[PDB]
Amino acid sequence: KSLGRHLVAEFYECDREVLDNVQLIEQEMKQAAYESGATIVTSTFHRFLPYGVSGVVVISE
Amino acid sequence: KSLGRHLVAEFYECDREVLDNVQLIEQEMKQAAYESGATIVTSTFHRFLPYGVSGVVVISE
Amino acid sequence: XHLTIHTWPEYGYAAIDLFTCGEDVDPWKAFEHLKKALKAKRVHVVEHERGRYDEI
Amino acid sequence: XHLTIHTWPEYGYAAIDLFTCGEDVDPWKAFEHLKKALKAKRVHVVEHERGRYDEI
Ligand SMILES: C[SH](C)C[C@H]1O[C@@H](n2cnc3c(N)ncnc32)[C@H](O)[C@@H]1O
Ligand SMILES: C[SH](C)C[C@H]1O[C@@H](n2cnc3c(N)ncnc32)[C@H](O)[C@@H]1O
Repeated sequence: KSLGRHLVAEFYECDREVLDNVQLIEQEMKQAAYESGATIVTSTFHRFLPYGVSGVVVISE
Repeated sequence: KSLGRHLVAEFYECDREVLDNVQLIEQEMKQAAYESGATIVTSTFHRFLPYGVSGVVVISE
Repeated sequence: XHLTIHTWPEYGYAAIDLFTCGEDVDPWKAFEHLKKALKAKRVHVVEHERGRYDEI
Repeated sequence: XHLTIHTWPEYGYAAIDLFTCGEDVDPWKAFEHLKKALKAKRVHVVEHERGRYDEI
């Protein structure tokens, strides 16, 4: 019915140590992309200061 | 209110040449980031074949 | 965070996401610029509040 | 398309987006893997249809 499906999720009370780990988040995000059956094109992860992580995984059909 | 504001948008009947121009799209996305007042952290744009453009501008502050 | 775009030149359609943080950053300015740049004639926009203060 | 994540460790919060294209890709499988990794104990998810055929 649509070209794509999009989930907008709010995660609360997460493991604060995991949230501030740029390495772990990158691993889990990529593994998450594998689980979905998508093809990873590229990915970029940034570690904010003093805390915070941002990560994007560009995928394709 | 909230930590962030997120616009989920559907653009219809666009100029099809522009949508398939990866260089132009990157230029316009970076400008939009600039116009919103956001700082550009990283940028990555992919040109799909036979047609299509995917792009991401990680921002902050 | 992030500003993203995924286009489908075949259908003249673009999936745009404008996710900004803080009060001094306005995603609607980015929307205004992209609408003009892409020449979109019709749009549908849903605004979400990410990380609502009373939820966290 | 994209899978994105933005964390606020100071609040134990994370804004996640799972935008996939095609029948071969299930965004909920990604959601499940992340829910476990981040050890989230409370979640809210809204599913959007991007590029509805009856619109494009
Ligand atoms: C990952 S992000 C979207 C949010 C996390 O990054 C930290 N941070 C660091 N510098 C900035 C900034 N200039 N703008 C927004 N957030 C900032 C936040 O505190 C949060 O942990
Ligand atoms: C940018 S995308 C999400 C959509 C555009 O890319 C073209 N395309 C080409 N190959 C692929 C693929 N393997 N997965 C997803 N899209 C593909 C689409 O036709 C659309 O223009």
